[PDB]
Amino acid sequence: SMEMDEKDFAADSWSLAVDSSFLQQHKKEVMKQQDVIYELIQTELHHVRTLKIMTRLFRTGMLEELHLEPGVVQGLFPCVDELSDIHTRFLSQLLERRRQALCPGSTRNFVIHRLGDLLISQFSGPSAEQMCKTYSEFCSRHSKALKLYKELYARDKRFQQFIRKVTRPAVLKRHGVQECILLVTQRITKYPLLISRILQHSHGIEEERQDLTTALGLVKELLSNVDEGIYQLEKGARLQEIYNR
Amino acid sequence: AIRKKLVIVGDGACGKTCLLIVFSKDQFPEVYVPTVFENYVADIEVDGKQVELALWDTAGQEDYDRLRPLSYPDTDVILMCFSIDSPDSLENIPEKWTPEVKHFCPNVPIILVGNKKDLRNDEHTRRELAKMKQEPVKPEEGRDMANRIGAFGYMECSAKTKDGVREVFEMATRAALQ
Ligand SMILES: CS(=O)(=O)N[C@@H]1CCOc2ccccc21
Repeated sequence: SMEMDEKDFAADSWSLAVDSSFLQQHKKEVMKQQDVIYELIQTELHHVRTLKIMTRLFRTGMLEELHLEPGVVQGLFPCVDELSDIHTRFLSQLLERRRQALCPGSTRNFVIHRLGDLLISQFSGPSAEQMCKTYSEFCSRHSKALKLYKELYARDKRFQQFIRKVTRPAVLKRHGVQECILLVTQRITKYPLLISRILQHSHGIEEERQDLTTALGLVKELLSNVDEGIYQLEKGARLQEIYNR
Repeated sequence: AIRKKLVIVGDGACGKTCLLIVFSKDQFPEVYVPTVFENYVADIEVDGKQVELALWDTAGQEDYDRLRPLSYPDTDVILMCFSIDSPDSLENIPEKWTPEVKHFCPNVPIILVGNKKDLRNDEHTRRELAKMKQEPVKPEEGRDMANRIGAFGYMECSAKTKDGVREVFEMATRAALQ
């Protein structure tokens, strides 16, 4: 992540991120709504950061330092460029909505009143079809990626030294290869939990309650389609095992 | 330190997310309780052994039968949760959660955990349950379920007061080491 966004989302909540004199001007219900919108953006910033660790630290480091056989790095990090493009674009829209809402003279005081339309756009049309196709492919390749990682770590000395070197810093404690893969698979099922809690505190404007209700339905439709399109790939699986599923 | 992996399973109202949040922060948050939990790697020393215990939640995956099992590879210990204020969450343990975990995590110890133990003596909880001819889960009902399902053990905690939370994760670490 970049320092400007890390500092904007360093606090544990929106109520601790804004100035206390700005917080005091708002009703409790608005503060509860803003705290959950802040958590959605903060966790999206971290999710994009997990994808950058996968593309820039691991994938590119392996291509630039190691002599792995072709197709091995793509097997470890399936769809990572596509996932990075999807989430970096979504994060850009969330951060631009926050930035436009800032008070003049402030880089921390804002209220986002219209999140629903942004979520409907993300989870409908071509962007939703791309998320569905990319997660169906990623999640079906998840077990194969973990097994390939385990095999290389157990048998290749230079691979083991590379992993131990780049994961040594304390800031990578939660972000080894296998941990990044599971963080990405679990991201999509966090969205209904966050949207439902934002909706719970967005009844003040009927148009916003309706838009967040529509967004929640689209996200659940996307998840149902992804879940129905998963079949785990396995290295060396024979056709007979597949057609006898 | 040796690396071990813990996964918590249970119904949506079981309190699994709150339990992971309280343990990882060593505090029930006073300003904002997070809606979700990403992951965490806890440094735990139990009975003289140092372990890095990676913690994972299955919240949000309860309705997705093909995504949910992706959380299970290489798990060393399962916490299987129910809420003491919800006898319905205990009924789903033996024939839904148990056969699933036994299939994807063969030979992995399961600790059955009764969450929200502070609600056993809460009058509002007792009144709400009495309308459906129910009462909070009794300690013997939790122990008998853990015995029946082949659990490594039975424990209770309250994420709200922190009581019993540290003990649950230290015992999970011991189970993962066995
Ligand atoms: C079909 S499910 O996703 O809802 N989980 C079930 C519960 C019942 O038993 C088992 C056994 C193995 C694997 C999945 C399951």
